[PDB]
Amino acid sequence: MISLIAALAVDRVIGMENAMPWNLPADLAWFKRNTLDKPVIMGRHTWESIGRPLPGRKNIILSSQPGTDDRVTWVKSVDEAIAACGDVPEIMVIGGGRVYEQFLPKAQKLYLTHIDAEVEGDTHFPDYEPDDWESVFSEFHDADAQNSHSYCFEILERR
Ligand SMILES: NC(=O)C1=CN([C@@H]2O[C@H](COP(=O)(O)OP(=O)(O)OC[C@H]3O[C@@H](n4cnc5c(N)ncnc54)[C@H](OP(=O)(O)O)[C@@H]3O)[C@@H](O)[C@H]2O)C=CC1
Ligand SMILES: C[C@H]1CCc2nc(N)nc(N)c2C1
Ligand SMILES: [Ca+2]
Ligand SMILES: [Ca+2]
Ligand SMILES: [Ca+2]
Ligand SMILES: [Ca+2]
Ligand SMILES: [Ca+2]
Ligand SMILES: [Ca+2]
Ligand SMILES: [Ca+2]
Ligand SMILES: [Ca+2]
Ligand SMILES: [Ca+2]
Ligand SMILES: [Ca+2]
Ligand SMILES: [Ca+2]
Ligand SMILES: [Ca+2]
Ligand SMILES: [Ca+2]
Ligand SMILES: [Ca+2]
Ligand SMILES: [Ca+2]
Ligand SMILES: [Ca+2]
Ligand SMILES: [Ca+2]
Ligand SMILES: [Cl-]
Ligand SMILES: [Cl-]
Ligand SMILES: [Cl-]
Repeated sequence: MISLIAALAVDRVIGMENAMPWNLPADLAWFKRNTLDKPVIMGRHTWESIGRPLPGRKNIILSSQPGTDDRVTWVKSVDEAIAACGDVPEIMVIGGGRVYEQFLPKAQKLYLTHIDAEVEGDTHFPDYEPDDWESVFSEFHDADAQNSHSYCFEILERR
């Protein structure tokens, strides 16, 4: 079971110059809660951005080139990334944009944080077909002292 997990602002913008330009710690707790104790697959650009392997998660990095860090598992293809996970109840694909595009047809579930933020981006989440996905969880939250925007946690399962 391959899942994609991502945070989308207005117009599916997910990043700008290798950062996620919003202040929303509620998404960080949601991300941690939903990925802990599960293998995480990421692209090289996302890996370089975090700088350290995510604890309590096998970290699988996609790159066409040989790996440069033995603390993580390096892979050269989508199918080799999935194989590297072994038999686990759930695999989490955590970004970035190019990795989401390739894994989307292979995913069975999407965990989306819809952020009410106007952001200029250079990275977008893929344009998934609404008819192919069913929302099975949808929780809206207003902004507060810690979270600068209103947001919604959504779980969609492939029909
Ligand atoms: N909002 C959110 O939810 C998230 C947003 N982001 C954002 O996304 C952006 C980064 O995304 P993006 O620029 O698309 O880059 P990615 O992080 O998706 O990484 C791209 C690199 O991954 C490697 N790769 C991808 N596919 C394959 C493949 N099939 N086989 C072998 N290697 C592959 C390549 O590395 P190589 O060139 O070495 O071959 C490629 O250059 C940043 O702005 C980041 O902040 C990231 C995570 C979450
Ligand atoms: C590096 C982490 C930071 C926060 C985050 N949040 C969600 N909802 N999905 C993700 N893939 C990520 C990537
Ligand atoms: Ca746009
Ligand atoms: Ca600028
Ligand atoms: Ca950032
Ligand atoms: Ca990042
Ligand atoms: Ca950091
Ligand atoms: Ca470490
Ligand atoms: Ca980390
Ligand atoms: Ca490279
Ligand atoms: Ca597997
Ligand atoms: Ca693509
Ligand atoms: Ca909005
Ligand atoms: Ca806002
Ligand atoms: Ca782009
Ligand atoms: Ca869409
Ligand atoms: Ca439709
Ligand atoms: Ca809502
Ligand atoms: Ca369904
Ligand atoms: Cl952590
Ligand atoms: Cl807004
Ligand atoms: Cl808002």
